[PDB]
Amino acid sequence: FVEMVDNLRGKSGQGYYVEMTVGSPPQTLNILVDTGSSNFAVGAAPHPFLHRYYQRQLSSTYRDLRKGVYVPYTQGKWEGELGTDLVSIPHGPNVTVRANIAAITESDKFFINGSNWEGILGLAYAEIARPDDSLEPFFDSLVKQTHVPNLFSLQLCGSVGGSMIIGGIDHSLYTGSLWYTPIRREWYYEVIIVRVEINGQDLKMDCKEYNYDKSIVDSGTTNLRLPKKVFEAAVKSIKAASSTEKFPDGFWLGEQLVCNIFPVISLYLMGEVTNQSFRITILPQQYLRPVDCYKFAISQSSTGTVMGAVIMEGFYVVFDRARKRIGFAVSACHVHDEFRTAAVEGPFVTLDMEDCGYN
Ligand SMILES: Cc1noc(C)c1[C@@H]1C[C@@](C)(c2cc(-c3cncnc3)c(F)cc2F)N=C(N)S1
Repeated sequence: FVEMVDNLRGKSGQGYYVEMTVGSPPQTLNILVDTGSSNFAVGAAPHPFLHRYYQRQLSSTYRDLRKGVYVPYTQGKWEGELGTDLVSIPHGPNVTVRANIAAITESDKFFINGSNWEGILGLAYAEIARPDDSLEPFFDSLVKQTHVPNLFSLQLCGSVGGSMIIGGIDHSLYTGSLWYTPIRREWYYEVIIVRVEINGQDLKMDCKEYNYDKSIVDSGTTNLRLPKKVFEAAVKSIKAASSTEKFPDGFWLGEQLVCNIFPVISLYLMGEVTNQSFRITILPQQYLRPVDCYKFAISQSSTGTVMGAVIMEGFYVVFDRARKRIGFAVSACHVHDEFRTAAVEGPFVTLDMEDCGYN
């Protein structure tokens, strides 16, 4: 998997993209790697922000599905025309598959002005695919049509770079051992957090709060998002541990910027074995992001916990779809200092972990 190493590029806060080819002859596009969605959607019209776009008229292998798709998000929206075409990943496996492609024809607050990507690769499951679950996601098409193993792994390094290893794991990308947490349900990459520690101090909350209404691993989100009740308890603990310096209330709410004092954040995840868990620890270097101007990258959420780039940049993350599990290991590229480092530690004894999941 040497040729797949360093195949990700991007800019801080703008996500991580991979080079892909679409159609025949192949059209080169930069595509956002997103484990928090399930559609392969690409710009297909000359939007001013786009360096390039999918030109269906130039592709002999393009097939029209004669169906539209409208996708509104919490913020922003895109509308596309559905079809299929031959797709390949130059710095991935040496294969070409026929995959569903949403040709984006209209959008608002979707593409980022100044970004170098013009499409999105939804790596999650068909359950959250749009318009419905009958539209096969790219990775499902990839596994069905080739002998590529049903697994991919991500090393996101905090302009920015990283690696997407398709069909396997590269052991040079991590130190120590991988620790696996079960995928609760195949829609998002849903996991269960069982305990949260701020500087080794437990929040003492009902663990069901940590996963209300869900907890997901999402490469297409910058922040570590937490449920409001968990967020206000977490922020209060972070306020106390950094009592040396005083910061405005707007800073903690992500309404303003700030220009050893900050605590580590540990998330205990459900293990592979009954009553067994493991913990992942992130540093201030992960949740205090440069914009020296810094933005507090922990925010309140209405859709549950989102383990975004804040979490993922500290670790090598294995999306083991074949075994319905997600592996975490200390990243060989994560940003740290001489006193503290990101950690993956286990095993720990945690009881009533099934009560933490919301139904
Ligand atoms: C769900 C959801 N609900 O409200 C919003 C906003 C979303 C996002 C949808 C999506 C598709 C998305 C992400 C980014 C991005 C931004 N910054 C760094 N990386 C990716 C973007 F620019 C545009 C996007 F459409 N990917 C996600 N995981 S979250």
